[PDB]
Amino acid sequence: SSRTVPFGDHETWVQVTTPENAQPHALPLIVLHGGPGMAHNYVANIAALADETGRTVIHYDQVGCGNSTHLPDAPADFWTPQLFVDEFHAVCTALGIERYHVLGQSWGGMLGAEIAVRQPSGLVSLAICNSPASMRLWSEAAGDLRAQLPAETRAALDRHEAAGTITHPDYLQAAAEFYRRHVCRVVPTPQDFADSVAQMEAEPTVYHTMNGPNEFHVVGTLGDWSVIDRLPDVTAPVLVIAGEHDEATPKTWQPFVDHIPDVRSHVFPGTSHCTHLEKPEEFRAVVAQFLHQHDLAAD
Ligand SMILES: [Mg+2]
Repeated sequence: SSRTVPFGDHETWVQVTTPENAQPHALPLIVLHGGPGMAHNYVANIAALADETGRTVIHYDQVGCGNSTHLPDAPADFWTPQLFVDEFHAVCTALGIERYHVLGQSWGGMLGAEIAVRQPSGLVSLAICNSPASMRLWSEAAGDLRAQLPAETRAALDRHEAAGTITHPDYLQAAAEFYRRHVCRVVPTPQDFADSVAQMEAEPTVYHTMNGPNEFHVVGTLGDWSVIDRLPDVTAPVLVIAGEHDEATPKTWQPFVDHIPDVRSHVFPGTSHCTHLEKPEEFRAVVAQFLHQHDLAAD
């Protein structure tokens, strides 16, 4: 079931998946999508956790994308981590959720960290899935992964970027290969992922503004982003998930494991950025162990 909830003057669309056999003290899980502006669709399958673990799972579309209010006329400086933090708490309040687990994927994990560093009273645990701790590290990682590509594929990327011919078929092929190795290794791209991308391309305000149109580097308003100096303030337990071949390489998420006081990590072999799509059952099994551990602690 689904509805909109108020966030200021806007409407945030939420979806609630209830478990078939609700377990005692299994606290609700709020799933944060990435992009930004990608909508919930690509992380829809994480709702399987409701039946698998006996808890309620909540998805929503962050304001400005998907099924929520579109604001193409907002000034560019409207779109900030603080806005989405405020929205998050507005969703929890309207649904009457006091104590909760958060799982965020890509930008969703960045947003998860922004939520956590602020020490909200209701946060029981956070799962950061496939996320960098700074854009600086994210960019360094892109260069490292390009250095690891076959020489032919790297040459096409380097050569066409240098010339500006970034719609040449060689570049398009080489960029798609990078995507298939490091973003989503399932071919064809899962329809849930395609659906996120389609809605974003139809109305790309949030994604274009915050991430930007550049294939490999963030040139949008997130270009300078970092949460590293606030990570010592996280009081919630944190699980850091990444893929073996993730564009979120180990150096990108190292600050989370180095600076968050209560933290552990899990790296999935044979997966990349969209682990939840590439090995859905394995991904959810690891998440389920973490959620359960902290259900018990909260109780
Ligand atoms: Mg404008």
